[PDB]
Amino acid sequence: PRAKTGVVRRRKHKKILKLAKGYWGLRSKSFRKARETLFAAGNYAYAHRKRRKRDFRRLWIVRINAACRQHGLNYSTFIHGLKKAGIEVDRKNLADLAVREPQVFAELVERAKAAQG
Amino acid sequence: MKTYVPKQVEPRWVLIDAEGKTLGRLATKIATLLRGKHRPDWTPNVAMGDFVVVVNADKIRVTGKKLEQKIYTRYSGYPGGLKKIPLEKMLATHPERVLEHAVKGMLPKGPLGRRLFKRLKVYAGPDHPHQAQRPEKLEV
Amino acid sequence: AKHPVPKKKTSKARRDARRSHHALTPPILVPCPECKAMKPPHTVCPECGYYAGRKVLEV
Amino acid sequence: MFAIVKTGGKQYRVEPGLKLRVEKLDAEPGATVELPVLLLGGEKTVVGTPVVEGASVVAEVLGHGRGKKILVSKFKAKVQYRRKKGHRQPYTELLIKEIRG
Amino acid sequence: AYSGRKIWPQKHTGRARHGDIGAPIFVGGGVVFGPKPRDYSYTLPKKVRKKGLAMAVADRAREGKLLLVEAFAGVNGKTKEFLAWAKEAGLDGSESVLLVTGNELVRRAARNLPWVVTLAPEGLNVYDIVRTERLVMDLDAWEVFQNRIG
Amino acid sequence: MEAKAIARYVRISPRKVRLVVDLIRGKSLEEARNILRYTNKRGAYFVAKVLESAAANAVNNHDMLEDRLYVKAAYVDEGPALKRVLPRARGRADIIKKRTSHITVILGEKHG
RNA sequence: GUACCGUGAGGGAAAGGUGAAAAGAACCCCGGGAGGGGAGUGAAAUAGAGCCUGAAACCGUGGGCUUACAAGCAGUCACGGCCCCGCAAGGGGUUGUGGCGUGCCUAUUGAAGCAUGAGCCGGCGACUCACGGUCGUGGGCGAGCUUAAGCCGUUGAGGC
RNA sequence: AGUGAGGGCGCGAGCGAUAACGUCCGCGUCCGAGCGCGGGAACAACCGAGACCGCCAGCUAAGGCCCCCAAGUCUGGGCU
RNA sequence: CAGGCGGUAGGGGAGCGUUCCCGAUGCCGAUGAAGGCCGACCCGCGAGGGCGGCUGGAGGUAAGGGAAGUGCGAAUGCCG
Ligand SMILES: [Mg+2]
Ligand SMILES: [Mg+2]
Ligand SMILES: [Mg+2]
Ligand SMILES: [Mg+2]
Ligand SMILES: [Mg+2]
Ligand SMILES: [Mg+2]
Ligand SMILES: [Mg+2]
Ligand SMILES: [Mg+2]
Ligand SMILES: [Mg+2]
Ligand SMILES: [Mg+2]
Ligand SMILES: [Mg+2]
Ligand SMILES: [Mg+2]
Ligand SMILES: [Mg+2]
Ligand SMILES: [Mg+2]
Ligand SMILES: [Mg+2]
Ligand SMILES: [Mg+2]
Ligand SMILES: [Mg+2]
Ligand SMILES: [Mg+2]
Ligand SMILES: [Mg+2]
Ligand SMILES: [Mg+2]
Ligand SMILES: [Mg+2]
Ligand SMILES: [Mg+2]
Ligand SMILES: [Mg+2]
Ligand SMILES: [Mg+2]
Ligand SMILES: [Mg+2]
Ligand SMILES: [Mg+2]
Ligand SMILES: [Mg+2]
Ligand SMILES: [Mg+2]
Ligand SMILES: [Mg+2]
Ligand SMILES: [Mg+2]
Ligand SMILES: [Mg+2]
Ligand SMILES: [Mg+2]
Ligand SMILES: [Mg+2]
Ligand SMILES: [Mg+2]
Ligand SMILES: [Mg+2]
Ligand SMILES: [Mg+2]
Ligand SMILES: [Mg+2]
Ligand SMILES: [Mg+2]
Ligand SMILES: [Mg+2]
Ligand SMILES: [Mg+2]
Ligand SMILES: [Mg+2]
Ligand SMILES: [Mg+2]
Ligand SMILES: [Mg+2]
Ligand SMILES: [Mg+2]
Ligand SMILES: [Mg+2]
Ligand SMILES: [Mg+2]
Ligand SMILES: [Mg+2]
Ligand SMILES: [Mg+2]
Ligand SMILES: [Mg+2]
Ligand SMILES: [Mg+2]
Ligand SMILES: [Mg+2]
Ligand SMILES: [Mg+2]
Ligand SMILES: [Mg+2]
Ligand SMILES: [Mg+2]
Ligand SMILES: [Mg+2]
Ligand SMILES: [Mg+2]
Ligand SMILES: [Mg+2]
Ligand SMILES: [Mg+2]
Ligand SMILES: [Mg+2]
Ligand SMILES: [Mg+2]
Ligand SMILES: [Mg+2]
Ligand SMILES: [Zn+2]
Repeated sequence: PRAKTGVVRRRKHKKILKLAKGYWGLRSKSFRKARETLFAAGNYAYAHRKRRKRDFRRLWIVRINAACRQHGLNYSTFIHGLKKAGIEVDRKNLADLAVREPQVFAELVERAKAAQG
Repeated sequence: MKTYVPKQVEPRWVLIDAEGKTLGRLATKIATLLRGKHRPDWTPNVAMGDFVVVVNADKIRVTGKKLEQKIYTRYSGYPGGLKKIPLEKMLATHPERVLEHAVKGMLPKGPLGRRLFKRLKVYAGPDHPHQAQRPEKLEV
Repeated sequence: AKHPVPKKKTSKARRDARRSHHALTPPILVPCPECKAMKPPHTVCPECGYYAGRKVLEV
Repeated sequence: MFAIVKTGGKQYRVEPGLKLRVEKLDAEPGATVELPVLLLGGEKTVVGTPVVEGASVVAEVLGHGRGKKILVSKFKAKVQYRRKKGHRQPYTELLIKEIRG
Repeated sequence: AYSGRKIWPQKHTGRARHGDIGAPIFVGGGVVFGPKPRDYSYTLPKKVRKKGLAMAVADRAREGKLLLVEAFAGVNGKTKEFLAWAKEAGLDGSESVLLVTGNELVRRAARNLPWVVTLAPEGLNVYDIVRTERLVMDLDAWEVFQNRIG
Repeated sequence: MEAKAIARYVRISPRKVRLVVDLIRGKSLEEARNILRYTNKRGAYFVAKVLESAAANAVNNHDMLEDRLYVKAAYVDEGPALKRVLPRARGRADIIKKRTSHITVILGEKHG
């Protein structure tokens, strides 16, 4: 009994061309090019899912330092005030308040200001 | 939840006088106002920064013997086309170029970065051509 | 010579791109005065055979 | 008038009647649970050390449920190594009901 | 059914190298480990086969589906005859039936029936047995059965 | 509502005819009649005869009115080419591809 | 064993499918014809004979997003605009700017590599089988286990 | 089963020129197979550190905290 | 509940899909079989499998087992 190749391959290639929609030139038309391109994406994402984390981390910290610089002091002290004072609001919701709730932030500046000494 | 995005901003126009300030160290913070990192909502994908106008540029300071000995280099594209003119010569003749050429180097490269440079407006000496813009003098 | 040879298949874009001025341009037409029908300027009209008032070629 | 709560090992700013999703919980799709407050403010301005003692937040666990699967690949070159994990993240979806501070 | 020639030289062709066209790399080439004929048979041990035959049968009486019979009433080489003998023995053919008898005239009749498999006794075996529910049998066959065991 | 006509298998290279068609695509029926009357290309012939057969259809078959007609759409599909052989130097042959085209033209009415 | 190739011995292809039925499209329209448009046949004519299904590469036409101070393994992550599906929440397409980013294969101490193979697509393509070894394992019987060729019977029935 | 071309670095020797991204052994490491991740501008083998998946959460490691680039134009004393 | 889970040569394991046989005098099927094209839905870690719309026009084959010409991107592979 000869198991003629049949539908398998054409189907299998098809599911890749699917994943490769939106790719430039042959990378969206050639199986052998999707696989290549797709290999890359699969690593690029997992690299950037792991990275995206420490992206915002920085974007926050910028938005924060930009705020303490308004109330005289810097980020690197502003934190150590929070760390002393026992406050554990995350940098996310720090920069949150920074834009949305200036006066709340300013209050936070003061505890940590005080708490340093 | 998701991080706040700056909806859209009116620009902020500064007035900084260069006179008697070290070249780099002035450029260092002109950058950050260009870049706009100073504002607590800043976003690296869009052009919200501060339109900085600089005055008495030609009357800037610099340390060491750098006036003579620090040389600017630029290359034409032709053989021997490396042109090399000293700092002395530069602010002597095209004054404003000094501060600019120094800020462009502290600005990020490519699109937005280059876009930011176009907001920096520098004039050597006494004053500037747009009091109409109403530019707040910052003393830093 | 040592037989210059293209080193990479042209992208479809770069192909289609080069062709950007291949676009044909339409013929210059005036209307023949004597018949009001279309003819190429500065030429004797193919239809009436008049040109510059007089009747040049009989059709 | 909000509160900074903690759950799932992540801090969230919540207001009453808020639609939001948290890291999965063991509670009933339909019941309720109290979230701790780390900082309350709006008309008030309370700061936790690290958490404010009295402040608590009611939450109707509106429904559990599973996320949207992501194919996560792995590829090492010139070695023949490729790996496909399909992963969808579990999540409980809360309705912020009210604050108590 | 080709030839031997090396279709084109080993070198400087600029084409890839080959030999004859018969090579399985070609279309129309030979098949690489393509099936030849075989004998799939073996000698499943005599003890086992005997032991199976028992268990098969025993399993029917364990379900209570074995039925010994001696009498084949009207049954006489017409289907109707058997078709009514079946009637009068819980064999309306709801369940499928292995029929095992010595005589031909009965299997003759039951033959064309679409829920009956007939069989000489001496050919009673385990595939045809497991294949059906109710297993009906000659007294003269049952003789051979318990004697083809033992 | 519209009428079309198609010249299948016209033995001329599609690439060459498309240049022609592109001249008329969108134009008024009588702009075409003149655009092709004086265009300097082989394909003008083959384009025209489609145009003229198409329009003739549109009136004589689909109610329509000649002075209302314009080319709503046109396009040259490529069709089976004739492969032939060209003896090159040193014993090499090459495969010349005498190509063909399917020329479609489509007009419609426009009531002003 | 044809076309075709070789003086010759000899080599040696490709090429199947309308429909239930030709009912294989009268007649009109443009056209030199080809071919198309109507009409007509059919259950269906993108079943119209270059005929079943009709994938891919490849080539067109229309639509939407997009692009002419940006630089590049073409992706990815984020934001934002315009477009489409959703009352909403949501999604799908696109991609302006920002973060980051050295193709696949093989061979290698080491490759993005200026080492190797690949134009692209489809299809064909490479660890088998027979005997006999040797472990392992699922069973049968166990100081015993087992039959070979054959003979008898069956037409997929076994027994001897 | 595979392996029986190893490579670099540290250290201990020979050979070499107290030459070589050299070579040949001994100990160890790392690469190989960790060309996954952070430093090191970039860069297998130097420093940090052994990637099951997810997170717009947190402490650090090497290295860093003028700006491109996250975080001190921090602090005190001294030299150039 | 605690702990392990980078990995080439390579050892082991568990599965998926193709062709065919028993299951089949059965069952699905013009109220549409196989295949083709879509899909943001469903299930699965994955290979896959369902579902739904379009096409297509006559075949297909369960649970459970069995046997193999069984899965291609590379061979300056072969054919088109
Ligand atoms: Mg903290
Ligand atoms: Mg603010
Ligand atoms: Mg000084
Ligand atoms: Mg001097
Ligand atoms: Mg003035
Ligand atoms: Mg003045
Ligand atoms: Mg003035
Ligand atoms: Mg006239
Ligand atoms: Mg309470
Ligand atoms: Mg022969
Ligand atoms: Mg025996
Ligand atoms: Mg006995
Ligand atoms: Mg002409
Ligand atoms: Mg009318
Ligand atoms: Mg007219
Ligand atoms: Mg010639
Ligand atoms: Mg060619
Ligand atoms: Mg060619
Ligand atoms: Mg006529
Ligand atoms: Mg005619
Ligand atoms: Mg016709
Ligand atoms: Mg009809
Ligand atoms: Mg139809
Ligand atoms: Mg139909
Ligand atoms: Mg046709
Ligand atoms: Mg034909
Ligand atoms: Mg065809
Ligand atoms: Mg076709
Ligand atoms: Mg098609
Ligand atoms: Mg423009
Ligand atoms: Mg770019
Ligand atoms: Mg660029
Ligand atoms: Mg719409
Ligand atoms: Mg809808
Ligand atoms: Mg919307
Ligand atoms: Mg979107
Ligand atoms: Mg894009
Ligand atoms: Mg988007
Ligand atoms: Mg980008
Ligand atoms: Mg025993
Ligand atoms: Mg014995
Ligand atoms: Mg034999
Ligand atoms: Mg029989
Ligand atoms: Mg050796
Ligand atoms: Mg190796
Ligand atoms: Mg490596
Ligand atoms: Mg590298
Ligand atoms: Mg590194
Ligand atoms: Mg490394
Ligand atoms: Mg600073
Ligand atoms: Mg001293
Ligand atoms: Mg059958
Ligand atoms: Mg059947
Ligand atoms: Mg019907
Ligand atoms: Mg249908
Ligand atoms: Mg199907
Ligand atoms: Mg199935
Ligand atoms: Mg089902
Ligand atoms: Mg369906
Ligand atoms: Mg099965
Ligand atoms: Mg070929
Ligand atoms: Zn005239």
